[PDB]
Amino acid sequence: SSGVRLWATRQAMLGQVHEVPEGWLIFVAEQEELYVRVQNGFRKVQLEARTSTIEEQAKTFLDKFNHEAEDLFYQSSLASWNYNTNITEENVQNMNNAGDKWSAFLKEQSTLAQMYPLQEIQNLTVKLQLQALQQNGSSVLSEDKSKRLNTILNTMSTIYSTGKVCNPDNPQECLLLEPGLNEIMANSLDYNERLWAWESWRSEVGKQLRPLYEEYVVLKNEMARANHYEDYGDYWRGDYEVNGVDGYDYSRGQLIEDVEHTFEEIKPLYEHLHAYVRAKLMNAYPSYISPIGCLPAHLLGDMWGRFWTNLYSLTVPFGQKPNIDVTDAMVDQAWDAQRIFKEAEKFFVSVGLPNMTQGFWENSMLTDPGNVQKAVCHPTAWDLGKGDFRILMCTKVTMDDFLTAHHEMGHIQYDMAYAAQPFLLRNGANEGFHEAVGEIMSLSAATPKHLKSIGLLSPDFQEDNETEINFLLKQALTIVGTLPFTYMLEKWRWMVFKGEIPKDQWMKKWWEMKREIVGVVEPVPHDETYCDPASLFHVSNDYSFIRYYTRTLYQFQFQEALCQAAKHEGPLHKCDISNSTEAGQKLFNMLRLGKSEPWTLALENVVGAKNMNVRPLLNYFEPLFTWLKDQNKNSFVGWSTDWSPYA
Amino acid sequence: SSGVRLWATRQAMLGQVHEVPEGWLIFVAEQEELYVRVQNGFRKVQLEARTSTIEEQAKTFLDKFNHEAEDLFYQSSLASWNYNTNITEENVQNMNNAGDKWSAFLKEQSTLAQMYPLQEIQNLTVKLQLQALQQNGSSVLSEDKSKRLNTILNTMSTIYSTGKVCNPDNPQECLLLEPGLNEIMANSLDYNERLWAWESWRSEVGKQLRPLYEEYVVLKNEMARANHYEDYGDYWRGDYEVNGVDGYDYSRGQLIEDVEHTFEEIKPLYEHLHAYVRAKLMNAYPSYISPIGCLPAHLLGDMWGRFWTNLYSLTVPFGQKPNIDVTDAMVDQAWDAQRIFKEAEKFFVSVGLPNMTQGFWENSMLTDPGNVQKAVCHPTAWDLGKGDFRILMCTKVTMDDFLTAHHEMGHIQYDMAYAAQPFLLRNGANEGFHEAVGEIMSLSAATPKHLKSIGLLSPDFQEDNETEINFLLKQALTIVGTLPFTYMLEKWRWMVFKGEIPKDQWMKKWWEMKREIVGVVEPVPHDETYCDPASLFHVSNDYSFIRYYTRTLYQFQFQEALCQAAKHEGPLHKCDISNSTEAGQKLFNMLRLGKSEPWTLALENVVGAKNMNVRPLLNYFEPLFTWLKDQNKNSFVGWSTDWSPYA
Amino acid sequence: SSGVRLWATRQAMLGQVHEVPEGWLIFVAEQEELYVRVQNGFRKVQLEARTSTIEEQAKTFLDKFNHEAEDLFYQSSLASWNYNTNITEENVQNMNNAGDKWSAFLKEQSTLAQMYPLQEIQNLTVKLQLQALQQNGSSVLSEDKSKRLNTILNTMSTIYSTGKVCNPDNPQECLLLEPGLNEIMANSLDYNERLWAWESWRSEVGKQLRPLYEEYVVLKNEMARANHYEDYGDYWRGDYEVNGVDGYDYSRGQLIEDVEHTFEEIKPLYEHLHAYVRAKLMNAYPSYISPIGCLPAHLLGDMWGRFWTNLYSLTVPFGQKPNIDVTDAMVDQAWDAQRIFKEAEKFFVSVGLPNMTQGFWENSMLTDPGNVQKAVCHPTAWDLGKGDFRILMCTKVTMDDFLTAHHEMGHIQYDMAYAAQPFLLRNGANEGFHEAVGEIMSLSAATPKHLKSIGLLSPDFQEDNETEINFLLKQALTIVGTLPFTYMLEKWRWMVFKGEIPKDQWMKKWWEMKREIVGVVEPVPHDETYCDPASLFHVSNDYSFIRYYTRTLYQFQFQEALCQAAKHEGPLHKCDISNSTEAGQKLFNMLRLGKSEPWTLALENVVGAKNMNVRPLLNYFEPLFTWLKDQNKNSFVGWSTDWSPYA
Repeated sequence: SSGVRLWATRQAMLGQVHEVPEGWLIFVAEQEELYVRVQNGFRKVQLEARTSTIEEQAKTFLDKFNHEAEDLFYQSSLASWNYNTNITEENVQNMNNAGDKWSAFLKEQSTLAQMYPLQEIQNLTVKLQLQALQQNGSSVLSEDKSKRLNTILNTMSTIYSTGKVCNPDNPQECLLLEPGLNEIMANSLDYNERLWAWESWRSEVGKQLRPLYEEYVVLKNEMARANHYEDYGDYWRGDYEVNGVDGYDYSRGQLIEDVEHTFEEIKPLYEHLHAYVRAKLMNAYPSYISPIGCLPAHLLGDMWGRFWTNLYSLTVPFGQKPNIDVTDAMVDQAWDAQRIFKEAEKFFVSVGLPNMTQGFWENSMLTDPGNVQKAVCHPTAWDLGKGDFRILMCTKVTMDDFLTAHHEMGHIQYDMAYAAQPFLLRNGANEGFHEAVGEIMSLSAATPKHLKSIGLLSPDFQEDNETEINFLLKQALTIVGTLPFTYMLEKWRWMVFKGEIPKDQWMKKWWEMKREIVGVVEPVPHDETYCDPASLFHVSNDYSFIRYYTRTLYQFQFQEALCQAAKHEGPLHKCDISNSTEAGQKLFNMLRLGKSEPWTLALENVVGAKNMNVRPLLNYFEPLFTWLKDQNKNSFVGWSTDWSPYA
Repeated sequence: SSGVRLWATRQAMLGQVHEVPEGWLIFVAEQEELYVRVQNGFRKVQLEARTSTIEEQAKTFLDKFNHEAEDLFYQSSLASWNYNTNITEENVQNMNNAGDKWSAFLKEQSTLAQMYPLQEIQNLTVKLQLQALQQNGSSVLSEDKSKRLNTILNTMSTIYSTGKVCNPDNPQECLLLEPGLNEIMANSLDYNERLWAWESWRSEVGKQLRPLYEEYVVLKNEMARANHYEDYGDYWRGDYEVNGVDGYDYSRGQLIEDVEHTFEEIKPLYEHLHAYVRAKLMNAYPSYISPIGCLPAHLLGDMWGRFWTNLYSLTVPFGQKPNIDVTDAMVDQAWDAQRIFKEAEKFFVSVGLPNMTQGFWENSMLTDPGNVQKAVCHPTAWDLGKGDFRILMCTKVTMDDFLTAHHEMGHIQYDMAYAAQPFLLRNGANEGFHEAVGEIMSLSAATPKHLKSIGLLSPDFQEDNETEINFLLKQALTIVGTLPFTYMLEKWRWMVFKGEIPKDQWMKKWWEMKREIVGVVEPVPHDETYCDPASLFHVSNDYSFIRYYTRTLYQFQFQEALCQAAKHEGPLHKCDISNSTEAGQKLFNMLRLGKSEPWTLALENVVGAKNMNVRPLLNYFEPLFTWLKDQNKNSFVGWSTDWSPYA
Repeated sequence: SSGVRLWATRQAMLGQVHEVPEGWLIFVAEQEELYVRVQNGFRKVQLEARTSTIEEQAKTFLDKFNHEAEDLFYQSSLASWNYNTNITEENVQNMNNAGDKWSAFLKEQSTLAQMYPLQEIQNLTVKLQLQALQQNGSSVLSEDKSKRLNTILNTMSTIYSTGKVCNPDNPQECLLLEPGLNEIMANSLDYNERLWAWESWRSEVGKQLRPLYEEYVVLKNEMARANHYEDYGDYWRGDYEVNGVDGYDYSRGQLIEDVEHTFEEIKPLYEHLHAYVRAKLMNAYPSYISPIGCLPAHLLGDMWGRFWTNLYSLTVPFGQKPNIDVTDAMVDQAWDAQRIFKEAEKFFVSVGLPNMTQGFWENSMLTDPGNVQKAVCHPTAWDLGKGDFRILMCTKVTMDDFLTAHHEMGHIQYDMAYAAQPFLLRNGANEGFHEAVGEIMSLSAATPKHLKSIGLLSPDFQEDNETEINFLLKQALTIVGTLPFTYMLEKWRWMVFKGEIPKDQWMKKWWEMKREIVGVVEPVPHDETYCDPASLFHVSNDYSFIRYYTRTLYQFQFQEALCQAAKHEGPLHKCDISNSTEAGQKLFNMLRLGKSEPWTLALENVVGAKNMNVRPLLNYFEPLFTWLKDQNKNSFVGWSTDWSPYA
């Protein structure tokens, strides 16, 4: 013993001096002060002034790769932005060529990185970067298995994107999922029209995708075994996995544990929320919604019941008190996309974050990019590299565009935060961190205190409890509404990749937890021909939906840390972090690392805990929970799986 | 590789450097010097210039307690001292009121100290001080149990004090134990007179204290059992218990066997001593002590048979030969108690111990201040605190009081010696150290060498073996004689606390142990109605009687070590530590430590033996041991338990 | 937090410097230097000039021994040198008298060493010294057992030296082993005379040697068993044993494994070598040796078959191609013995090794000093100690003596290299390391480039490939041919010491391995009455013979390492080390270690491998192996044990 016992600050040393054993060096990492642990305290130690292995070759190989990678990635990034801004055939070709150049280049380095054995490589950053490169992808399988898996992904993504259903009343009248079916599942309130749209989408897509999905899963599973995973779920569980880090290693199975462990705390709030929606639905559809039965899968505000936000019309806590809107004030104050972005930039400056790049304005587009060029209006950030930061969207004078602008800007702030890190580390620690950071900025941007501070919300405006309940429930519909849907679906892919559910029970098991975990009942029964669990975008397009679940746990914890940092006074849903420079600095310390460090370390450095939890959400919706329990003390609370609209 | 080991002191590492492997850095916590262990020596590495937790709160909690504890204890000691030296109603009020507030102060800080656990404390001193504070004692039980236990002790204290037995000849003529009954069996040699007083007290006290003793023992055990002890004997055995110290841990059960083992090897010396007393008692009581039977209880020169000092008149080795006493020379030089205490002060400066403050002398009652105010003449020490010291003794100009002055001042020097220790640690290592220090110096003072040096004894005094045996036997009767009685009484009390001796067999086993361990048999058959063991002041008032046996073992070890350090030659009873400055410095090494260190470490450093032993006892009385065998060859050696004066 | 990392040796530091993080202070005990670790390298920190127990007693006792031992050994060496240079009765006594006094000094020092145990020494060098002196060896037995070993050892030595066999035709014509019997089997090619010489020697001398060798074997086993060995074979294996060194321990049992493992790898080379010699023996003895059976024992060029170079007259690959001979140039250039050593001195200077000092020329004779005083013409290297190194040889103007002087020069330079060690540690690592140094110097002196550089080889000479084959086969007969003989003899001597085979099969086992391991069958069967295993000098003189097998393994490894530094291109046997200073410095570092450091580390330092390996042996004779396989593909390869000339 009597070795190196080093920590960050002297305050840690004062609290841990009794912990440090006799003879152990007390080195303060931040203060660069060295002390020796002696009898009842520490003594000052004299310090002087600050001054071919394969691992050395790997460092040369890795850095050399970066310079090539930076250039080629920029070409692919630019080709994408040009194609995204203007969808033309020429824009496609360069995107293909740059992507083909980029993809081919990466595998050569991937194979070359695999030539380096990581066991003899001890640098934490270097070893992580190499394995981040040594990943061979689908090439770990055979080419034909890679060919099948990729082509199916091309087809499955195409089928979901091109999934179009036709009503039996008119064969020629066919409506896509968007905007045809989704508007019907959200805006239309007809029992049959929503039932048909829900049924037809899962019929013409699920039946076609089910054979493709069956082969897709095993292809994804066998590569996971080829990549040393129990299933492709564990392959996606390796994304949050932390290995080799003392005090921060995160096992893949722990991801399943934490998601289920945190989900059980959401059930009581959700159950009363589920009962209240059932209580409100039975006020609108008493026949279609039983007081004890589950909520029909076609009356949930969207195709799959993913979000209950569109049910706010039928489940409004207080019709006389609408949600706080300052979009008209923006119209009154003549605010527009550049103004909103400038206000967002000012808000980011308000929390101490640096002002965003001016080159963004020259390069990125905010409003609708006309019609000659073809572009997507969805909020999309663009960290093209080499200091090139952009956001591609059509921003109008609306809160949603205002909030998503904050959501997208936070990504860019995160993008430049880890831009100092190498290209391999130039990304978020996990898939949900950047999105979670984007959300909390929008949430703070949506705070009425911020709106009142900036003048969007008038000073004489009052935030009554009914409005807060209206706000919280709308938050619950958006956030807590999708949590059970996210929890089961990701867990569904977990067991499907693990093969727990046999082919002849994928649909039956889906409806088993639909009515039980989520309390959602299919209006008409579906069999294994249907592939409704894969009918969503992420499952069809092979995206781990856990990102939404993880970020929601992260964002509330981060916001809770923000509220603690900003010293919020009031309801947690009213927590505004405006004019809180220190919180941005603390957030910057997390964001500056990006993915250079384990996400558990970053999570603890912000919220104080190395594990995600839903404790802020319970605090966030605590007044709402009491109101929901008060509203549900009369109506039945829970859900009966046996009941169904078809029986 | 290599390791670094730190030393508190440079000299400890210098003597522990050869076994250190080469390459280990040599660092000392005091000199802060850098050395590297190299081949056959060490190279001095050049060094540059010098550049919450419960335990820290625990350290601060103790220090604040020490300030108020030192103040209130000083007032309590002062108030009690006034009552002793001046026995008046108001002085009694001061002694009671100050003690009550001190008692109230002790429990309040003890309760507050309970919120400072001992396990997380790294400092043994900090943990030990709180452990003394956190000792709930009788309060671990319910409040009624403590009150009734004190009620028994109050009744035990009053009854023992007021125990008066009336002579059958005159019912009005009644005598208390002190000084009436004690003088009967110490001065009067009439067997019947001693027998009546011995039986009357044990009958009167026994019939009223036996039922109280049964309950008092149970109450003492129950709190000990709740205080994690097997019995109240183990509760008292925790005084010598050592825990948490490497190389010096002492267990409570180790105390039992050490006292037993030490006494067993004393028996061959004691059996000859018992035989000679038995042989000499026949010369005065031919029909009352058998040549093989055990000694009569009241024929031992004292009340309980504890001290055989008065038997020296009847069992003198050579009555014609004089005894070591310069009491006449004390008054031939026109001295007094003040000069006697001055000689006691001269004794400490002769052995090298520093002189004490004059404040002690001006506050100490060395002689009774007349008769208008009553001064308690019971020898005691007063470590009042804040450097205040007093001696409660009506010392006169006599050799007997000359040793008493040395004995009491020995406690005072010891009490001030560990003043550097905290108030909780301002005490002796155990209950047999301060008495040991004062006894050995008095014995050294009583030697002819000390008396001749200061002119108390003429140099023409004949230091022949005739006076050597007479002095040894008188010391043996006082010191060696009380060891068998002290050992059994604590052993008997231990089994009563442990419940081993049946309640209907306490009296028989007490005398059976007296018959066997001590070779002393009661003159009248006492049943369990009697409470002869509790007739002692210590047993009734709940005083651990093992302190005297340990003190006797410690003092001889202390004395022999001083004589060995002073290069004493010849019989050990003539050893004088006067004019030996090294002996006091050697003695003072433990005296400053006090009770912070284990007593085993204290005993080993002073003497050389970690545990107790009887080797100094054999060295002190070796001429007597051979002399006893010469006188005891004509009579039985040992004792016979069956014989009794009543049968 | 960097801290300090310490290495005892540079090799440990360099081998571990890669894993040292930047900024770590690095200290090397051997170099007494400070280093600061940086990226992909280390930076040295400059320094100024260097600044009771049994361990202390042992160092003093050993240090005083070395100086005294050097003198007495030098006196014994001085007298022995005079005895060998001058064969006179006076010189015989001086060698014995100085030797006896020196031997008595070792015995006295050994007695004083036995009280200094090795385990209590914290200095590795000090512990090793007493180990080599505390070895009682033959003295662990009784005086009579030691006495009876000495007489038989000399008796079997004298009988071997005075092996007298007389021709049956002429009783008075008796030829001794040297030069009579040896020349018969070396120069004379008559099968019958060699058959008689081999048979008569092993018959008359074998009968006399057998009781002496068997008794000597048992006694050598008895002492070794009492010396903590399984047998006397293990006693000799203890010289090569290394224990207690991390990464360098060598066990005695592994020596048996390594010898057997290496010999199996040499079998493919030897089977073709045996086949070709068998093919060539048929060209001269078609009626005695078959193409399938083994070889006659006397048809190996010697009675024991140790040296097969005498067969080169009948087994030459090409009788017309000249070998590497420069004796003509030596005579033409008027060279003598002094020029040979001077040319050896020039070669050693060119390679960087130090030149021979003044004491060599002034004290060491180089030619036989006429008939006035007889000089032992056997070439011996005389390390008399205390700066006295001498070479004894009857060197003539010949190429053979030119190599032999280099052989003695290698030993002399080997001896002086480890002079920095104490006298006890001033010895070779084992019994095969030192002999390897001499042979390679002769091999280096035999290289064509060295002769050409010094003018011995005419530059106009053409080095044909066939000449290389003849050179390699001639070298193979001397060295590669002797490997099977050394393996079986040591394996047989392992059995006789360990007693794995009863005495009635010792000779049967000796020829069994001759038929199988060596592929050589005795022309006349021999029973246990003979002592053919002891017919060699070392077996008949209590000398291990495995030292030469280790010598062969070490010398080629040494030869490979020297060419590795020289970076020679082409055949290994054509490599030269002239004008290669870096090779000599590394070689001298190998020679300066002596026995103070493990030979496994020394073998690692020179080459890189800590275990035995036969790659240099195959590399040196790589053209020879292909030539033998090409020539022996038309003939039977291997041997048949059953076949015999007498059967």
